[PDB]
Order: sequence, then structure tokens, then C-alpha cells
Amino acid sequence: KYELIGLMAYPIRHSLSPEMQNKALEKAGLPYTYMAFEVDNTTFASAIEGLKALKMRGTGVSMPNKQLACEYVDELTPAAKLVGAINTIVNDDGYLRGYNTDGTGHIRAIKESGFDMRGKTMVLLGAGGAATAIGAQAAIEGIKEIKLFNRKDDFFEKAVAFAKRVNENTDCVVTVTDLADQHAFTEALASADILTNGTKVGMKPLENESLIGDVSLLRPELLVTECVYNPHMTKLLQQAQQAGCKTIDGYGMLLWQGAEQFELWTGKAFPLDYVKQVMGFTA
Amino acid sequence: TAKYELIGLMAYPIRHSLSPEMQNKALEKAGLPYTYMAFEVDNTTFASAIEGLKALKMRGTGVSMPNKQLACEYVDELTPAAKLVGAINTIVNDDGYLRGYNTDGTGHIRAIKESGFDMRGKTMVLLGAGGAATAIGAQAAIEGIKEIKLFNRKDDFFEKAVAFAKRVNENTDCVVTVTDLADQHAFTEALASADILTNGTKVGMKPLENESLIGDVSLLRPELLVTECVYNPHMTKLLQQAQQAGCKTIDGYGMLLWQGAEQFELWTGKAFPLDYVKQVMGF
Ligand SMILES: NC(=O)c1ccc[n+]([C@@H]2O[C@H](COP(=O)([O-])OP(=O)(O)OC[C@H]3O[C@@H](n4cnc5c(N)ncnc54)[C@H](O)[C@@H]3O)[C@@H](O)[C@H]2O)c1
Ligand SMILES: NC(=O)c1ccc[n+]([C@@H]2O[C@H](COP(=O)([O-])OP(=O)(O)OC[C@H]3O[C@@H](n4cnc5c(N)ncnc54)[C@H](O)[C@@H]3O)[C@@H](O)[C@H]2O)c1
Repeated sequence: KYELIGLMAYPIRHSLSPEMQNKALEKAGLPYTYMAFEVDNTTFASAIEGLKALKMRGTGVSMPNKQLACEYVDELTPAAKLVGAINTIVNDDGYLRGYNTDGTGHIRAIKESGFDMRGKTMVLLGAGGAATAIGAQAAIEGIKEIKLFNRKDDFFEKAVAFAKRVNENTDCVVTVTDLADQHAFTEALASADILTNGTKVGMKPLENESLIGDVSLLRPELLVTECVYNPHMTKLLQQAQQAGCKTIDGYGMLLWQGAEQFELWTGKAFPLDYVKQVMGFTA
Repeated sequence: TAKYELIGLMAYPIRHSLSPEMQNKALEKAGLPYTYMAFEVDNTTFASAIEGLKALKMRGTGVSMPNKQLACEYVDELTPAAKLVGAINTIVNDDGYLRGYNTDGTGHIRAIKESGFDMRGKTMVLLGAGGAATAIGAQAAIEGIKEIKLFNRKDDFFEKAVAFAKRVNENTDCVVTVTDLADQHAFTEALASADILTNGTKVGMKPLENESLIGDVSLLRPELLVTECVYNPHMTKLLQQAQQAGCKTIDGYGMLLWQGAEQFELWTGKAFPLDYVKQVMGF
């Protein structure tokens, strides 16, 4: 009969994955049901037991389990090994494969727009789950250099370690700089082909903030990408659009991220345009 | 919807179970936020499936062959009837505390009760000593039946019948006796004193569909109530003999519907849409 696909996260409040996945599955009439489960670090190992025992087809993974999940799969992709976090598990007859679709999804959205990131230079803001996933995938896709900026918080040392892993295991060049070093930021922005916000700046309670203070730094030839999807148009994207830049919003990454999970689980093509419409992703 | 809770069915194999359709139609009719799904679970994977059930916060699960006996050691509490049977077909998860019930027993008994029959103080001839027969015998004893005259051939279930009889005789006020099906004089005499005859054996179901444990239809007095656990076919040979003799009868679907209704109510705390499900299932 139907096979189950889970989501293992805590809290699972208002995630868009259940609606996206069930709408897509129902569109093609596929024999799967996606359901979210409140699972945290203390219950994750037993949830995986459950995933194997019940013969679940797989599960999505979100906070606080993305790092822990790497230790519960039999095989990780090269990008997931650079990130040290996964958001997708596929159960192939008891053999678990882990993937990070946030990285591939963001890169796909960029590629769909017509931008070729091979040999380009990126200024990446942040060093959490979104930023590291994007940086890892960008490196694998042949981006020349990623100039990563992060403030002096808990993620700074994570950024340093992340850059070390990318520099030693890919041909990409990753640098890490304090967001407070304004001169270095301006210099990096000047050299950039793509600016990517992977921070929580732009999302509530930081919805009225942007890491760009001087819009003249936003040259029209600069591509600006955003991970934040609530609100749909962040302050940064508004600045970028007003400056005449091409942009890619959070829904781009979210949709493609989702498409990739769907395809790994079902082996069928994701009904992208349909999902985009039903989810109201186009303003 | 992400608010939905999961109710499983843990069995092997999962063939033509009517539970998924019944429960989901009923859940939908009531607009309740539950999804019922079947999972292939055997004695080897059952322990881990229960860890899954707790970790994922499933509302509960149906249990069927080959796990009904094993399941008793994985719940925290068993109803008195389940203690007599040594098997459950229902688990309810109340915040991590698991309760085990056997709705096969209560369902068959509810079916009888609905027909207008009062089993308090009555005598039953019970055929068999497997899961269905012991579930019925246990609940009937708890319902106040005076005596259960159980008949079983000399196969692996005969010693089980004896042990079952002892548990019932020692923990209820009901008197249970166990006799060899081959003892025709014993059978004839028990039938003459019976108020109710219940088939809990596989006789009547393929490949024994052309068989009935009643060889002389005159033994079926019109006042005798005949109930049948076999539901495929709907009209067993025994039920045809009984209706032909003027007996009041209860078929396998009576038991199946009420078994289901009781599981639904235990998991949801809401009324089962009985008239609706009877209608949509085709009964
Ligand atoms: N579109 C998508 O599919 C998608 C996927 C993943 C994440 N996201 C979004 O990306 C954003 C980041 O998520 P994450 O999981 O990577 O978060 P995280 O907690 O893992 O990382 C947070 C990052 O933001 C930085 N940061 C936080 N507050 C800051 C501030 N006031 N100023 C400057 N920097 C600050 C931190 O240093 C860190 O680098 C969120 O808004 C999230 O909703 C979107
Ligand atoms: N209507 C329902 O909801 C419902 C629920 C449970 C079981 N059932 C039905 O009840 C029947 C028995 O199921 P069970 O799970 O108790 O099986 P079981 O394997 O647990 O027990 C089988 C019983 O049948 C007897 N038996 C088998 N072959 C026989 C034969 N040739 N002659 C005489 N006796 C014989 C055995 O001695 C034993 O008593 C099945 O047909 C099943 O479909 C119906």
C-alpha cells in the first residue's frame, strides 16, 4: 500500500514541507504520504529505529537534528560531508543515504535563472546551516572563491572549521572574515559576482534589517540571493531590486530544495510549477 | 496537514486488510486529524517498531498476525480480557504510556449484544482456540456467560485451549471446559444445551470454504444463535445451514465493523460514524 515519508524536527510548527510534499504527491497520485513528527536529539535514535522497522521510505530532517542525523546514515554525499549536516534521509531497503538539498536547491535556483557560477566569486553572509550548505555545494559546482563573512558569535569558529574542510577537500578557495571589518566587506563586495544572505537577518525579529547599509555597494551586475523566505521580499532583496540587480528569493531555494527531496524519495519528476502556484510562491 | 497524528497497523504480511479503508473513511468523515497507515512488521522488527511508535509519537497502532501475542510484552497495561487471551490487536499511546486491548473480543460480543441477545447466564459452544476463539471466550466470560463449552481438534491449539480454560476458570466466574472435536457424543450433548454456537476456527474460510463443523443440520435448533468469525466468504457454509434451520445468526462483518469501531473510539475519543462506515464499506 502507501509508504510513509517523515519529517523529524522540533518544533515542527508551520513547516511548509508537509503541504509542499503532500500536494506534489497527490498531484501525481503517488503511493506515499508525508507526515511530520516531533523528534528531538533525545528521541532521534529511536525515531531512526522506527524508520527502519516500519519500512518508511525516508524522512526529512530539520532542527535540531541535522548534525546528529549524519551519524545515523550509512552514506553521506560529498557535500553533506563538507557541511556536517543533512536535511534528507532515503531508506533503500534498510540502507540509509543522507543528503543536503538546501545546498543543491539554492544552486539549482541560481542555475535556473541563467547564472553560471563556475569560476565566479561569492560573498556569503553567515555560517549556519543554510550558508554552509550553499557554500559546500557552490564549491563542488566549481565556484572559484567564497568570501564568507560572519559576525563574532558562536558561528564564527564554525565558519573557520567549515572553510578549512572546503579548502582541503575541494579546489575552491574559502576565506572567513568578521562582518565588523567594514573595509574588507566593501572590498569583497566590489569583487563579487554573487552576494548571498545565509543569515537570519531579514527574518523576524530582524525583518527591518539588512546586512547592506550602503546600497551603492549593490552594483546592477551583482546577483543577490536570499535564504530568508518570510517575508518573501526581505529588506536586502528590496535594496537589490531597487539597485537594478538580478535577484533570487527564498522561495526559489525552498521549492528546488523540496523538488530534490521529492525526486530522491519517489524517483518521479516534481510538479514544480504546480507546487509554486498552490503554495502561492509567485507574488 | 502537519497537525495529523499517525495510527499504524503492524502486521506481516499486510494483504487484504479492511482496516485502512475503514479507519481512514471514518477519520475523514469526522474530519479528525489522524492518518491510519499499515506497516510491514514481523516478530523480528516488532520491538523496534514500538520504539518507533513512541519516538514518533504515534497515537497508537493496530496489531495483527504474527505480532498479537508478542505485543503484550511491549505495552504498559493490558485490559483484564487481554490478560486472559494473552494477545492484543490494539495499542493506544497516551503520552508514552502504552495500553493494550483486544477489540476482536469486545467487537464480536458487541455484535451479539446488538442483535438483542443477552449472554448473561447463557451457555456457549465455542469452536476453536486460536486468536479469535480465545478473544471471544475471554470477553464472553467477562460479560457473565455461565459456561463456555470449547471444542478443538487435536492440533497445536489443543494444549493452548486447556491453558486458556485454566486462566479463565481461575480469574473469572465463568466455567470453561475443553473437549476434543472428535468426541461426537460430547459435541451433540453440548449443542443441545447451547444458547449460542460460535465458530472461531478457520473451517468455512478457503481452502475450507466448502466445510462446516456442523455435520447434522438438525442439531441446529431455531432458538440457537449462531455466530461466525469467518468473513470471506460473507455467507459461510455454517451460516447457510443456520439460516436454513431458522436460527438467528451473526456474520463475520458484524464482528469486523464493531472491532473497528472500538479501535477508532479508543484512538480518537470520538464517536465512530457507524451508519456511515456501514454504508461506505458496503455492509
Ligand atoms: N529558503 C530555504 O529553503 C531555507 C533553507 C534554510 C534556511 N533558510 C533560512 O535561512 C536563514 C538562516 O537559517 P540557518 O538554519 O542557516 O540558521 P542558523 O541558526 O544555522 O545560522 C544563523 C546565521 O545567521 C547569523 N546571524 C544571526 N543573527 C545575526 C545578526 N543579528 N546579524 C548578523 N548575523 C546574524 C549567524 O552568525 C549565523 O551565521 C533563516 O532565515 C532560515 O529561515 C531558508
Ligand atoms: N471477522 C473478524 O473481524 C475476524 C477477526 C479475527 C479472526 N477472524 C477469522 O477467524 C478465523 C480464525 O482466525 P484465528 O486468527 O483465530 O486463527 P488461528 O490460527 O489463531 O486459530 C485457528 C483455529 O482453527 C482451528 N482449525 C484450523 N483448521 C481446522 C480444521 N480443519 N478443523 C477444525 N479446526 C480447525 C484450529 O484448531 C484453531 O482453533 C479466521 O478465518 C479469521 O479470518 C475474523
